[PDB]
Amino acid sequence: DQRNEEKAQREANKKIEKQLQKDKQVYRATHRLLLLGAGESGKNTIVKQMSGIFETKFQVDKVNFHMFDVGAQRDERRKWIQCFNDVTAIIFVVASSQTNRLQAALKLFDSIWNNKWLRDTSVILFLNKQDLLAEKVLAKIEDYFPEFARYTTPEDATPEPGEDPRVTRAKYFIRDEFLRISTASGDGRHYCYPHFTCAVDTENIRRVFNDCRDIIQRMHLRQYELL
Amino acid sequence: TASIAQARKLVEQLKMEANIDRIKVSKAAADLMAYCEAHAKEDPLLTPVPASENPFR
Amino acid sequence: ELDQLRQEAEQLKNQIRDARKACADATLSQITNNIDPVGRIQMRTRRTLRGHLAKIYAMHWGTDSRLLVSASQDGKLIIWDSYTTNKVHAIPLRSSWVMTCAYAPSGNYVACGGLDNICSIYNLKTREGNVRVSRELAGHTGYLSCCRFLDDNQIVTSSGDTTCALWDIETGQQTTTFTGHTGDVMSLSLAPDTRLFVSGACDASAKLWDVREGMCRQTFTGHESDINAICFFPNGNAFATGSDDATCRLFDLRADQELMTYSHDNIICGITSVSFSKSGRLLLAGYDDFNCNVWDALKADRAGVLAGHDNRVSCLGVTDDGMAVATGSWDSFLKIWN
Amino acid sequence: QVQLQESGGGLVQPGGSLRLSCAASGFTFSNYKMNWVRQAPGKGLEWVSDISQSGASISYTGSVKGRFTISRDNAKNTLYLQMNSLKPEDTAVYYCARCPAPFTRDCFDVTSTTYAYRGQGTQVTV
Amino acid sequence: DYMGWMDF
Amino acid sequence: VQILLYSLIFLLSVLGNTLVITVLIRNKRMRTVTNIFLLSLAVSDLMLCLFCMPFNLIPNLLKDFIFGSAVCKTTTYFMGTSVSVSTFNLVAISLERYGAICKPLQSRVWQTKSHALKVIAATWCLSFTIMTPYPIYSNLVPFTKNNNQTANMCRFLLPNDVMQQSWHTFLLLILFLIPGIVMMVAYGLISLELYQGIKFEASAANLMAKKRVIRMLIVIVVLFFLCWMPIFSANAWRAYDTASAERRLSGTPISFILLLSYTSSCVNPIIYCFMNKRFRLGFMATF
Repeated sequence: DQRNEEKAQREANKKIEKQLQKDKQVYRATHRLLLLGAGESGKNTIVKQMSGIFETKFQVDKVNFHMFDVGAQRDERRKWIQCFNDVTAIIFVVASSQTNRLQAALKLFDSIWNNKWLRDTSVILFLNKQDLLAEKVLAKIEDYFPEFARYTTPEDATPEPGEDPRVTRAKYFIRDEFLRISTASGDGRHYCYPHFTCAVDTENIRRVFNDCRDIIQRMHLRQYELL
Repeated sequence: TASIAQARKLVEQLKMEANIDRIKVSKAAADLMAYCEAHAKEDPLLTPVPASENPFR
Repeated sequence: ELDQLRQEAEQLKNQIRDARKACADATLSQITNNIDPVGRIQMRTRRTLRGHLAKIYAMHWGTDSRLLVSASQDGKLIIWDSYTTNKVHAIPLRSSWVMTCAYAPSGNYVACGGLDNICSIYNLKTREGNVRVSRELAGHTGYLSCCRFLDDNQIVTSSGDTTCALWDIETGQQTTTFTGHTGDVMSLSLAPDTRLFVSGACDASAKLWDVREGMCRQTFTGHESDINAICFFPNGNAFATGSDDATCRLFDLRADQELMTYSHDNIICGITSVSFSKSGRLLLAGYDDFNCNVWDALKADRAGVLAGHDNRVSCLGVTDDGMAVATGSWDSFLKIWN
Repeated sequence: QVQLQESGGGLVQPGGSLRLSCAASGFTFSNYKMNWVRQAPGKGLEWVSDISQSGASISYTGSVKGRFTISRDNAKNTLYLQMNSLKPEDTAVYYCARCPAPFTRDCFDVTSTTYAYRGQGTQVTV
Repeated sequence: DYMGWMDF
Repeated sequence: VQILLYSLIFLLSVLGNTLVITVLIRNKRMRTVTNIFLLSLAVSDLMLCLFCMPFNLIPNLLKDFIFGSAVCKTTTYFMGTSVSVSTFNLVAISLERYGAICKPLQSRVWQTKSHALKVIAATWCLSFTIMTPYPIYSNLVPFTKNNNQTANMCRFLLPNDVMQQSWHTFLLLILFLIPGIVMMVAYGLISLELYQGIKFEASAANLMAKKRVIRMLIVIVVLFFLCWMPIFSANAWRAYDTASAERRLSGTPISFILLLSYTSSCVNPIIYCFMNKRFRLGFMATF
């Protein structure tokens, strides 16, 4: 007399599948974003404009995002960075300037960008505290970056009012340092989106949202490719 | 020198893991082979059972 | 003064290497060259356990060899029935980022754990049928990579802060620590008699601990990269380790030596999962090439290949009687081999 | 086991030219990228140089471009750093670190906490 | 007297 | 020559679409909204290129084909609902690509396979309730020639003239003018978004993929027009004034005007699926 037991089991499967359908419908409307910040780089000041893990939720354009402020973990990240290979974007905060912080952040970027499992997860680069650059250059980086002597700002420069061309040159120099890695390493499966964020500007959220668009759309355009 | 408070420890640990009667490879390998040869008569993944008792069909 | 300690450690390493070499009398291949091998051992997929959204990180066969548990990265602990392919429960995890699950041997509890540095334990046997959390063991400062049940009141956990722990579940406090590893510890495996255990870390090393003391009995080295998964030989006087060097290695607890090494030129990926059969003759490895292998543990020959997965296969499991081989992968698809 | 030993450090006048050798035994040298890092007294660990499996992908920090040089040999499994035209900035202990995986392009081996496959280092001063 | 083209 | 190509357009579409349909029903990976539509398209395509075929040709050539009342009605009904459902399948594919590439975030809240099967079911229901008049579809028993006087001509009559004119206006407007305009606006919005994207930077492989998708899109739209407009123009011709049209498109010209509408069945599973990245994914399974 086991048939009624299998009937009870089938009912308990039916209810669980009816729950799993709603969960699958609330999981595809949710996009996950891994927020990585460096030592002197402002991860929390990217948080403000918007345990071993912290959770921030976003409602924007009637869309739900998740940002994972990975906090009190171990410093060696080659084993828990493989968890975040399914997130939409890696929000990668960097400083702009006492040890060699810029080279450390650049080597972390070169490491993450070249991982075997993160070769599909796109990055959204941020270069925080440009006001720090504006108050430190107008008031040295050649010792840590000699090419800064023989570098000139591209024609594509977008200098906001009030910034000295030297600070803008340093800004776009760091940007080009990151973009050389961005172009040379990968093979056309992910894209880095530099964004000269400031100390405080809420527009960052939009700069996330729209960029997530580009991360999604091009993925959709992977099916329709030939040869 | 401040980290020495751990280094010394390691040394003792080594000698603490040094004084064990490590048996010879021949006897241990013979024991493992005897186990793998004696328990082979009920390994459904080495010599598969007839498809009747298999509960996955 | 520190140089004195360095030279003492060097002399002790030299003498333990000399002892290990003196214990080396022959090669396991030299002893087993006259064995009668078994040839290729094909396996076939039986089931497919769909219902996960994100990637599956862990799975633990039940003592009844019928139930399964699975933790996925969507926040779901799904308790499967490997026979009729029915989900029994779908525990919603408070934190979606979990890397390990564990099914208690008495079937009364299920433990999960992950980047939250907290081991959660849910009570299967409840009065309402909606299984809620029972105990949240907190205190670790690194992520939890492996965890195993001794009984319903003692759980051994492996954390990312380099220290293993033995917890008493009913009071929540950690009764025993296990320090000695430099890197963090990936995988645990309790001894078949649950009096010892062994833990591999990201130092190409494993450590044999005695739970009844909290003390590092032995330390085995011989790999070249991080050690991912660990599994005892069913007897209890040996075990096996897969590492990030694309080479399995079978260690022995009494000889205190690397005893055997399984590798192949065409393999370059990690070894994310290792387990044994019921007799211990087959060694079931799960690589990153999106396919598993089965090795003849005595002759190091590739006994066969098990394909059927497209994404990464990140966990393996063999029943407590050896009638099925379930795999959990990164494409939300458990499967069963037979 | 893995063993990363060094030799060649000490004390040299401003403007010297040292050569720190690093012997790497225990593992296969033809499969792992190899890094050179430095440690200053009042500063944390810093990265200095890199070299690939075949030595083609050389790299440097901005303070050593052209000054230092990395090299390696497979018949002897050895990693040299030939340091030319030194300066008082070079006072540091140099460690010979190893990439944590075979056949990989990326590495995480500048960890302040004890990295597994990192040598004991050799101190150079100016 | 065949003038039909049936249909498509 | 003539008959040779009339047979080759059958062969080079039946074999292709059978290969595609078996490759896509065997693989359990292809179960997704972005290939269930193409599967339904392949089904309708094989039905088309099996029904409206030498079943049409041998009549149009030798003036005789022995069917009955209840054998010509169902033949014309199936070979008409195949056309209607292929048109609507192309419209559905375009309306989902619009949501995929232009509304990429709020798409996957409703890009479920539930919605795919709902749209396909509603599509085939609307096809079988818009192409309904099989009972008016008929067979005109009067003769066509001298030898073997007992001939048969099939055609759709819809007795009164005003009714047939209004109904062919309805068919032309809601099977080649609303599908036409809607698919054109959808693929035009897609092309406009992708072209703005290409011209912002103006990852070379991304731009190459975008340009190739745009070329495939305009080819698809222009072949939609080029392989459906002739027969619908001829249908409106027969609607407004059957005289001076049957004098022109009697036996031979309508053969070519119908020939230019089965090469659409020949093209659809040779441009949509046979020329993307999926055929290797399928041949790695069938081998």
